[PDB]
This record gives sequence, C-alpha cells and structure tokens, in this order.
Amino acid sequence: DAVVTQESALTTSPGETVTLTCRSSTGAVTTSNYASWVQEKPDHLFTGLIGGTNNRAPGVPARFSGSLIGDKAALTITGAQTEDEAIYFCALWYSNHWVFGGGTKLTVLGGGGGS
Amino acid sequence: MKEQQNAFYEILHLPNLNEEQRNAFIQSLKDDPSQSANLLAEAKALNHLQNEVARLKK
Amino acid sequence: DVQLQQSGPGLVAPSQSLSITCTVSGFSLTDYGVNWVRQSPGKGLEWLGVIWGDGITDYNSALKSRLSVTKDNSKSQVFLKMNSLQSGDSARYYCVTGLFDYWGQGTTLTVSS
Repeated sequence: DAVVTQESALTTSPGETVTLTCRSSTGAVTTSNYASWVQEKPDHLFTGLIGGTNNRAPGVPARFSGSLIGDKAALTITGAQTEDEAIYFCALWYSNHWVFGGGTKLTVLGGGGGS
Repeated sequence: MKEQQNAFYEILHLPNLNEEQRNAFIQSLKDDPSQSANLLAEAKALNHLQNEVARLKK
Repeated sequence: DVQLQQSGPGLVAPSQSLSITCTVSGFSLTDYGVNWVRQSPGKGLEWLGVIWGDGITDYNSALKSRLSVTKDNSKSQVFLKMNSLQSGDSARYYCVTGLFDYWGQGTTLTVSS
C-alpha cells in the first residue's frame, strides 16, 4: 500500500539546475525500488529518462541524471532548457508491483539555448 | 528443509542479483522458511529488474 | 532502435473487453520484459502488469482477475486483454519497456456508462 509522492510543481529557468524528488511512504528509497523517471509532454507523449535509479535511457541528453539523495530518489537537470518544461513522473518498484508518483509540473521560465 | 535447499539453490543461481540482494534473501529464508515461495518469487522479480538495469548500462 | 507499436481493436463493444497488441522491434522478448500502464483523463498513471522474458507475469493486484497479458516470442508481440470493462476503465493504454524507458504511442479506450 505504498504511496509515492513528488513535488506538485517546480519553477526553473534556462541554464539553472533543478532537482525533482520522489518519496516513498514506506521508508527510504533504495536500489531495489529501481526508481525510474519519465517525461510527459503535451499530446500525451511519454519519454523515458532514467531507469533503475541512475541509468540514462539511450538517446536521453546528458543534462538529465538520477541519484538517491537522503531517503528519496532524485532527478537532476543540470542546465535546464526551455523544451524541458513538462510533467515528470517517477515510478518505484515494491516487491511485485510498480507505483507511480503524481507527477511534477516543471515550468522553465524565459528563453535559453542548450544541447 | 528440502524446500529451503531448493530455494537457496535457485536464489544463488539467479544471474543478475548482486550479492547484497542474495544475502538478504538468504537471511530471510533462514528466518522464515515457511515464506520460501513468496521470497523466491520476490527474488526472481529483482533478478528481472537487475536484468533490465544491465540492458540500460548497455 | 527500439520501437513499440500498438494496434488491435482496442475496445470491442459486443463483448465488454479491451484487446491491444504491442509489436516490439529492437530487442528480443525472450530476454526483456514489457509493461502495460494506463492514464485516465483526470487521474495519474496506473501500472497494469508486466510480462518478463521467461513468461513470468506480474499483475496489478486490484485488477488481476480481469487481466490477461500474454506474448508471442516469435512474432515479437505482447497482448493485453482486459475484461468486464466499466466506465472507470476509460483511459489511454500504453505498452512500455522494463524500466519505462521506451513507450508505445498509446491506445485510447472510452467506455460509456
């Protein structure tokens, strides 16, 4: 009966660094929760970003990285880009099922460059 | 006893578990042998997920 | 070059059931698993189940008795069947790889009350 919780919203701007977090109601997030991160963009387009805590999916830009920070899983964007404005979901594995967080709406205010 | 023997054998041959995970399942099987079935299922799932991690390392 | 392509009828109204086919290319189903997830219009993401390379299937326990996930290793196809549909099952359904790294394009299902 685990519940996965994420920030409802965060605001950044191009070139800044932002960290999204993923909390487990059962205790600390560990390797065995295989924390995974997916991006939803408009028209219900999903792109996987990080799988198994810290592995970038093929083709995912280097500015996305995953880690455990304290008791939570974390997705860091080092140098945010305007196209990164989107909803980000995390998923945690609990013995025999996946549970998704509620998603974080990331706003990227202003215009920027990027990779 | 024989069921714990079989569970030990299967867990030790799951190829993608790391040794911390193996140790945890072994200890759980020693603590609660009556849970062997569930524990074995849980280990097989972690092995499945470790296999996915190896794919993404690659 | 992983590709997951969804097809099939989706809703079949004569029965009250959903059938979706996910055709995968770029990896072998004998090695790696495929998840199914859905997203309703006003809710979040709900995981439905996964079928692993060896055929072991893990299901969402709230839905398991209405679900059948099967696969054909030679055709590289994974099949979702969901029975006894209700209006609350209206959602977009997706097949996905094992750590949600690659997503199919989705199948829309609307069930009337």
